[PDB]
Amino acid sequence: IYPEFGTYPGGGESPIIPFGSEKNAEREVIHGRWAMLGVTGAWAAENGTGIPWFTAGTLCTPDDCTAVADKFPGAVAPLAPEGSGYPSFWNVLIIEIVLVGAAEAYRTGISDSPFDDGLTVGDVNPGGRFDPLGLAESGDLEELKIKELKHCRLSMFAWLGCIFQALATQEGPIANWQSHVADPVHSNVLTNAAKGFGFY
Amino acid sequence: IYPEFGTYPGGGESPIIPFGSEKNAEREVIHGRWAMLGVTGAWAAENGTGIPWFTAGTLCTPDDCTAVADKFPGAPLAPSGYPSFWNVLIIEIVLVGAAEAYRTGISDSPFDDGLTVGDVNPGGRFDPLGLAESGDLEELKIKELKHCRLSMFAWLGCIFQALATQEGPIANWQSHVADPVHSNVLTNAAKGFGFY
Amino acid sequence: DIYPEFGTYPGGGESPIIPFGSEKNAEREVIHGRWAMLGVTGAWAAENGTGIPWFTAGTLCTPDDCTAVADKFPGAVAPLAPYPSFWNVLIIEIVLVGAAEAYRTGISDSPFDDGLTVGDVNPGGRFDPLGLAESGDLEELKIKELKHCRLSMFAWLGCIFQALATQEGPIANWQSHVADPVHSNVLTNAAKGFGFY
Ligand SMILES: CC1=C[C@H](O)CC(C)(C)[C@H]1/C=C/C(C)=C/C=C/C(C)=C/C=C/C=C(C)/C=C/C=C(\C)CCC1=C(C)C[C@H](O)CC1(C)C
Repeated sequence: IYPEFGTYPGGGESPIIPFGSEKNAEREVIHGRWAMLGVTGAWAAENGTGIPWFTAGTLCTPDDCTAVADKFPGAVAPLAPEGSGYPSFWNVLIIEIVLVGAAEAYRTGISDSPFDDGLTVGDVNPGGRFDPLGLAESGDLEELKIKELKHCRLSMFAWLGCIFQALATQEGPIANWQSHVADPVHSNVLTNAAKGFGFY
Repeated sequence: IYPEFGTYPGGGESPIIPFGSEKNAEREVIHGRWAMLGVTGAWAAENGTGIPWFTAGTLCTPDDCTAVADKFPGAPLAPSGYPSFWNVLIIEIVLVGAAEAYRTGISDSPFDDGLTVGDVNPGGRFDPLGLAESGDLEELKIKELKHCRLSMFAWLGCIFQALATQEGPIANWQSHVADPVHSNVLTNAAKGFGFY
Repeated sequence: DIYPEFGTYPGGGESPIIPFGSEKNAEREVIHGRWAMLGVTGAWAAENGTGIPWFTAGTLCTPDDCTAVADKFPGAVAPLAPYPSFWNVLIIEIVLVGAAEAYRTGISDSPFDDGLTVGDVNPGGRFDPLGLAESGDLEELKIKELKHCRLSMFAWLGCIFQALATQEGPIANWQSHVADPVHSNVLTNAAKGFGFY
């Protein structure tokens, strides 16, 4: 259901853009799960540490990646020994791209499917293996599907936000949010347009 | 008649961007009217006041929109710092929200005048002179969409130019007329847009 | 395996991303890319011959005059200028290119009328002077040109993008990258902030 605006892929069509390829539905949902994780990560990283997500791109560089050690709120220990440099960027990126590429190739059937029970390639939400808690079978899986997709679109809008705010304010989404909640009259996009977004 | 590149929706129907729905034709002509009003409003704003159109909002302020009071040439817009930005905004939100709800039909009908909800240029009521019936309607809609498209392209130019020159549309007009060959787009790029 | 790269060619198979139903854009991709390949190729050739970036090569010429190119070419036995004037080369450029466009798209009559249909992107009847069209099979050679066409369009997009980020020039960016690839790339230039941040 979409009383707010638009509709879901199963029924109806967007007047703003024709449906086109089907696989856009699959593409949209995965994009949204990713933006959910990205926005939440931006939110929580800048909540605990304070640094914006976009600046946090340089959180690890081939010369400087041991900086990340113990950069987590309340973390029991640092990620790696402090000042060792053993948490090199080369290592952490290699491990990352290995685990991601394996997950994505198993997702899309590039390589194989290690699990032998269904798990059809090309589905948003199989739920054989990727539902350990049984909340889909518990009920309202379809309601949860609409809920999922709406959270997807909201989070992609939020991520497009966080990108835009970075491009204009250069301050970070939570810092912008705190500034807006403190004095909403004089902390908005248009007063930043009046200052000229820095570039003007 | 539309003897120009492309084709009006419902005619020959040969678009660059695929014709997804009629509703895009509706959005084009409605964007076109608002861009018509935007272009002529900017033109009159800065030939009268002398400021860039985009800074007009900057000249108004939430605390003092009396900064824009009586900016109109040849005319007391308001007597005290009475005109507030929220004041004009709440009058505004009511009027434009009514008019839009009335146009699309989310609210009830204003009147039982034979009007068709959701259709452009229905005419009759919205034509006090009756030009729609006095002239043949078809070529008149062609002119409607043609001027709509021209003003939209003008508005796209004005926004991108406010981004480029940072001086406003008359300033581009004046820079271009006083020196056509130099002080143009490619000289502005040559000397830099202020960033390079 | 002809075109195992991502996607499919316009003649056969629907795209993987953007659906389409018009053959006009299928024509247009290959001409846009051909124009790109000439642009990108000239990017190296010019930037290597003169040692300046292509985007400042545009403004090297002024409306008042265009003499900067005189003896700017590498190995020129005689400079092209002896009227090194922009408008003198402009009218001849716009007339020659305009005529070419009219002749290739059908605005004006073809000067040869050798059967080259303007609608056809491959009027080999007068084109491919070497005659490689008939020396080898045409289909594979269509694919090869197309692949390069897409390659060079993406390279032009990336070229212009790097132009806007670093303003140092595509091949100067290349030299900086190969000099120290670890600490010279898009992400370290974004760490500097592309100059604007
Ligand atoms: C966690 C975190 C912390 C670190 O510190 C830094 C870090 C970078 C690592 C970071 C990690 C980041 C990650 C993983 C991000 C993932 C992002 C993703 C996948 C975003 C998706 C973005 C999606 C967009 C734009 C879509 C736009 C589409 C739009 C508007 C149109 C929608 C639309 C449709 C089709 C039909 C309607 O009817 C009408 C309209 C036209 C409106």
